[PDB]
Amino acid sequence: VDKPPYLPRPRP
Amino acid sequence: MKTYVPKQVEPRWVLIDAEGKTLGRLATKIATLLRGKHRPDWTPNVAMGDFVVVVNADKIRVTGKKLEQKIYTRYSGYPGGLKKIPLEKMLATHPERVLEHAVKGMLPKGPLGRRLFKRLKVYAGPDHPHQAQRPEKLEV
Amino acid sequence: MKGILGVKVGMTRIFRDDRAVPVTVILAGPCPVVQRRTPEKDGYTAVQLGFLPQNPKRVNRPLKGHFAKAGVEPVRILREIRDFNPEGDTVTVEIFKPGERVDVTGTSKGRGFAGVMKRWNFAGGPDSHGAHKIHRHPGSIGNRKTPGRVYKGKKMAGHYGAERVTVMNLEVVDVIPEENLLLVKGAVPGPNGGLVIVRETKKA
Amino acid sequence: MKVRASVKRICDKCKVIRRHGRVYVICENPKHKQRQG
Amino acid sequence: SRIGRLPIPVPKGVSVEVAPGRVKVKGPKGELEVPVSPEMRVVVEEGVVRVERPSDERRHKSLHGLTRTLIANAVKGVSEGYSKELLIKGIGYRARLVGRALELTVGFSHPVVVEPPEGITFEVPEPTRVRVSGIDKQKVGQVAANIRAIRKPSAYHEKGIYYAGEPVRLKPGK
RNA sequence: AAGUCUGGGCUAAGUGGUAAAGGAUGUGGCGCCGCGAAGACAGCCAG
RNA sequence: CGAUGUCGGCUCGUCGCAUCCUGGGGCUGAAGAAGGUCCCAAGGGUUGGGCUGUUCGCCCAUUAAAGCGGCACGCGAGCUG
RNA sequence: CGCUGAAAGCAUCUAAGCGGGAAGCCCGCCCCAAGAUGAGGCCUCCCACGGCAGCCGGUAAGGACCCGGGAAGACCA
Ligand SMILES: [Mg+2]
Ligand SMILES: [Mg+2]
Ligand SMILES: [Mg+2]
Ligand SMILES: [Mg+2]
Ligand SMILES: [Mg+2]
Ligand SMILES: [Mg+2]
Ligand SMILES: [Mg+2]
Ligand SMILES: [Mg+2]
Ligand SMILES: [Mg+2]
Ligand SMILES: [Mg+2]
Ligand SMILES: [Mg+2]
Ligand SMILES: [Mg+2]
Ligand SMILES: [Mg+2]
Ligand SMILES: [Mg+2]
Ligand SMILES: [Mg+2]
Ligand SMILES: [Mg+2]
Ligand SMILES: [Mg+2]
Ligand SMILES: [Mg+2]
Ligand SMILES: [Mg+2]
Ligand SMILES: [Mg+2]
Ligand SMILES: [Mg+2]
Ligand SMILES: [Mg+2]
Ligand SMILES: [Mg+2]
Ligand SMILES: [Mg+2]
Ligand SMILES: [Mg+2]
Ligand SMILES: [Mg+2]
Ligand SMILES: [Mg+2]
Ligand SMILES: [Mg+2]
Ligand SMILES: [Mg+2]
Ligand SMILES: [Mg+2]
Ligand SMILES: [Mg+2]
Ligand SMILES: [Mg+2]
Ligand SMILES: [Mg+2]
Ligand SMILES: [Mg+2]
Ligand SMILES: [Mg+2]
Ligand SMILES: [Mg+2]
Ligand SMILES: [Mg+2]
Ligand SMILES: [Mg+2]
Ligand SMILES: [Mg+2]
Ligand SMILES: [Mg+2]
Ligand SMILES: [Mg+2]
Ligand SMILES: [Mg+2]
Ligand SMILES: [Mg+2]
Ligand SMILES: [Mg+2]
Ligand SMILES: [Mg+2]
Ligand SMILES: [Mg+2]
Ligand SMILES: [Mg+2]
Ligand SMILES: [Mg+2]
Ligand SMILES: [Mg+2]
Ligand SMILES: [Mg+2]
Ligand SMILES: [Mg+2]
Ligand SMILES: [Mg+2]
Ligand SMILES: [Mg+2]
Ligand SMILES: [Mg+2]
Ligand SMILES: [Mg+2]
Ligand SMILES: [Mg+2]
Ligand SMILES: [Mg+2]
Ligand SMILES: [Mg+2]
Ligand SMILES: [Mg+2]
Ligand SMILES: [Mg+2]
Ligand SMILES: [Mg+2]
Ligand SMILES: [Mg+2]
Ligand SMILES: [Mg+2]
Ligand SMILES: [Mg+2]
Ligand SMILES: [Mg+2]
Ligand SMILES: [Mg+2]
Ligand SMILES: [Mg+2]
Ligand SMILES: [Mg+2]
Ligand SMILES: [Mg+2]
Ligand SMILES: [Mg+2]
Ligand SMILES: [Mg+2]
Ligand SMILES: [Zn+2]
Repeated sequence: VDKPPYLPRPRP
Repeated sequence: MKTYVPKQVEPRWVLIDAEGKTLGRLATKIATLLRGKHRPDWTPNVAMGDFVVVVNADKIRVTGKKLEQKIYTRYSGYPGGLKKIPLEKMLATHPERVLEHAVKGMLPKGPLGRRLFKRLKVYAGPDHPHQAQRPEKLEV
Repeated sequence: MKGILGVKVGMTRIFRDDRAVPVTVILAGPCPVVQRRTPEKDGYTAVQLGFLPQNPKRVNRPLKGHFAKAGVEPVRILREIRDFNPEGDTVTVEIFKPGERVDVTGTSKGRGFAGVMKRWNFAGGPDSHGAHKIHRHPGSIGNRKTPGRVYKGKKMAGHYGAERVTVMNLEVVDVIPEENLLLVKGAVPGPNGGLVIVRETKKA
Repeated sequence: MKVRASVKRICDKCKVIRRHGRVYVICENPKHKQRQG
Repeated sequence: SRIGRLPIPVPKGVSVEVAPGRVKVKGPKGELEVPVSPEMRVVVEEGVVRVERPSDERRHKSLHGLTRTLIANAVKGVSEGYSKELLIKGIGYRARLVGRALELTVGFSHPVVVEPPEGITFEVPEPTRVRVSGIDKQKVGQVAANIRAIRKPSAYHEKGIYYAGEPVRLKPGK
C-alpha cells in the first residue's frame, strides 16, 4: 500500500 | 566460633520401591535425599546427599486424567521442531524417564544440582544392578 | 533380508523383449562371513561380511587376529548386513534371482563446496535488468527483528556429495554367477570402481 | 448435526444428552440433532 | 423405580461364585467372567444372586443397577444363550454360509466374507436371514452390528442389511 | 527459608492456571407447587 | 529525528487456520451423478499468460485447486528502483 | 458412527467397560547421530620396561611425519 516515504534517498 | 563445615564423608546408598506411589510426591522426597537436607551437617555448596536407587518406575501412579493429558515436550531448534509426547506413551516407551524428568525439575539449576541428578539411578522393573553398593531400603 | 557387498563397474544397456534396458553392472560376490552378530552376544542380529582379496603385508596385527578367528583370508573391506543370517560361510550373487527387486547403497559423487543453485536447485537472480553481482546468490535468508535469526537447516551453500545415498526398488535384470556379476536396471550412486551394498528391497 | 452455542430442543421428541463433556441433542428427526460448540 | 435392588433369578444348574472384583458364571453353554466394582457387594442366596450398594451416592446408585444387569445377562447367556437375527432386503442381495464363516452378497463389486470370532456362531436358514448366536450378550450385538454395517439400510429403498424387527422408514425420491 | 499442620465443606473441569450474551438432566445444597397406596410416574400388556 | 531507508517486483522461506484443493464426517428441499451447509483436518499441494509501477483488480487458457492472513504491510550490510 | 449399560422399571456411545473411524498423530522408509560428558556395545592386538592416580626416560600394539596420488578436496579432513 503506497504510503509516503519518510526518508530521502541518501546523498554522497 | 564459625559454623561447622563437614569434610567429605562416605555417601549413603538408598533403595526406594516406587510402585503405586504418586509421581510428584515421591519426586520431592528423592530431591531432598539428593540435596542431603536430611543431614544435620548440610552444606549447600558441596555434593553431600544420598545416592538414590529407584525400582518399579514404570509402576508409578498418577491422579486425574494425566495419563492422557500430561504432555511432555521437546524442542529441537529446527522449524516445527516442537514434539509433544503424552504420559501414556512415555511410560510405554521409556518409563524411567517419568520419575527422572520429574525429579530433575525439582533439583536446583546449575553445576551442582546437575551433578546431583547423576546420583539418581532409576530403573523400571523390580531389579537394580547395584547390589555391590548394598543399598539401604527406605520406606517413603 | 539378504545382502552383499560389491563394486560398481559401469553402465550399459541391453535388449530384452524389443526393449532397451539401462543397466548398471556390479561385481558382487564372493563375500565371506567373518563374524555373526547375535542377540546373546551383540544384542542384535547381523552378519559381518568381507570383500576383495587383501595383501596380508598391509594388514596390521589387531586386524589379523580378527580374520583368524573366522579362518578367513585377509580382505580389503568389512561391512555388515543387518537381519541377515546366511546358511553358508560365504555369500555369492546367487542370493538374487533376475526379476527380484533390490536396494543399492553407495557413496554419491562429491561436488565439494557446492553453490546454492546446484545443491538446492535455487533459481538465483536475473542476468540482466539491473541484477547486480547476485546471479547465483540465495537472496533473503531471513526476516527482520522478529525472529532476528536464521533457521537451523536453512538451505545454504556448502559441501555436497561424497555422502551415503541409497536408491530403492531396482529390478535385477540378470545375474551371471561365473563372473560374480549383477545387472541392475537404472542408476546406482557413486563412480565406477566405487563400493556399493546390495540388499533385498523393502518395497511392496 | 447442527453445531451452535445455543443447543435446545426443537420438537417434543428431542432429547438432551451430555456425552463426553459435551452437551448434545439427539432426536428421531435427523434435522434436530445438535452438538454444542 | 429401581433395577439393581431386584434379585436375579438363577436357574439350575448354573453356578455363580463371587470373587474380589469379578464374578464367575458357569452353565450348560459355557463360562463368563463379569468384572464388578470392588465397591459393590455381590451376594449369593439360594437360587438367587443379589447386589448391594454401599450408600445412596450418585456413583454407587449408577454402579448398582449396571452390576445387576451385567450379572443377570451373564446368567441368561450360559443358560439360554443370546442371539440376533439379520434380515437381507434388495433384489440381488443374498447370504450363504461358507463353512463356519459367513459370506455376504450385498451389491458391491465383490462379495464380503465375515469370520466368526471365538464364541460366535453364524447360521443361514434362508437366503435372506442370518442368525448370530453366542453366550456373550455384547459380543453378539457387536458382531451383529458389524455385519449390518457392511451394507446399512437405505433411506430411499428397501435395500440392505436389517435387524429383525427393524422398521423400514424411507423418504421420497422426486 | 518455614506445615506434605489440624478441623468442617465444595470442585473432577488440571477448573484452579485471563473473556461476554446466551445455552445445558454437571454436581451438591435450600426452598415451592402439583400428581400418588381414594394406586401415581416409567413401562408391560388388552381394547 | 548525534537516522528504525520508506511502495511494488525478484529471491528465499517459515508460521497461523477463520481450509481453496486433496483425506474423513453429520444434515440436505441427499434418486443417481453433481451440488448446498456445517463439523474434523495445516501432511502436501495451491499453474502459464494479456493490461497497468502497481499491491489489488479485470481478462485469456487451463486446473484437483488456482485459499486468506502473520513474520518492521517478512526479506534494499540479499538484488532491483 | 456404534456394542453392552445404569443413574432415571423406559431411553441413553458412558457414568463401569468395549468397538469402528482421517492425506493428519506414533512407528515404519531414507539420511545424520555416543561431546547420548547418560561420552554405549562386540571382535581383535600389545603388557606385568627402566630410574625417582606423579615426574623423566626406552619400548610394545599401533599412529603421525615425508613422498606418489585420488570422480576426496578451498586449506584441513
Ligand atoms: Mg525424608
Ligand atoms: Mg497424579
Ligand atoms: Mg532407552
Ligand atoms: Mg536460584
Ligand atoms: Mg534377459
Ligand atoms: Mg559404502
Ligand atoms: Mg570433487
Ligand atoms: Mg547459487
Ligand atoms: Mg541437487
Ligand atoms: Mg537444475
Ligand atoms: Mg528462475
Ligand atoms: Mg537463470
Ligand atoms: Mg529478470
Ligand atoms: Mg544499477
Ligand atoms: Mg549498482
Ligand atoms: Mg553481472
Ligand atoms: Mg542474496
Ligand atoms: Mg528472538
Ligand atoms: Mg565430504
Ligand atoms: Mg435458536
Ligand atoms: Mg418446544
Ligand atoms: Mg432418540
Ligand atoms: Mg447357586
Ligand atoms: Mg445385607
Ligand atoms: Mg434431486
Ligand atoms: Mg494434609
Ligand atoms: Mg476444556
Ligand atoms: Mg490448569
Ligand atoms: Mg488453563
Ligand atoms: Mg451467563
Ligand atoms: Mg443447570
Ligand atoms: Mg422418564
Ligand atoms: Mg526519526
Ligand atoms: Mg553515531
Ligand atoms: Mg546512534
Ligand atoms: Mg478448524
Ligand atoms: Mg471431500
Ligand atoms: Mg473436505
Ligand atoms: Mg450423492
Ligand atoms: Mg439428485
Ligand atoms: Mg457434506
Ligand atoms: Mg495443510
Ligand atoms: Mg506447517
Ligand atoms: Mg500455506
Ligand atoms: Mg508481456
Ligand atoms: Mg487497480
Ligand atoms: Mg475441471
Ligand atoms: Mg470436485
Ligand atoms: Mg494468476
Ligand atoms: Mg515492508
Ligand atoms: Mg505481504
Ligand atoms: Mg540498496
Ligand atoms: Mg523494497
Ligand atoms: Mg529491510
Ligand atoms: Mg523491504
Ligand atoms: Mg535489512
Ligand atoms: Mg525512479
Ligand atoms: Mg441399548
Ligand atoms: Mg467410559
Ligand atoms: Mg477403539
Ligand atoms: Mg475407540
Ligand atoms: Mg461399527
Ligand atoms: Mg498418500
Ligand atoms: Mg551410520
Ligand atoms: Mg564414545
Ligand atoms: Mg557411531
Ligand atoms: Mg542432559
Ligand atoms: Mg566406546
Ligand atoms: Mg547395546
Ligand atoms: Mg612401527
Ligand atoms: Mg592434493
Ligand atoms: Zn426433535
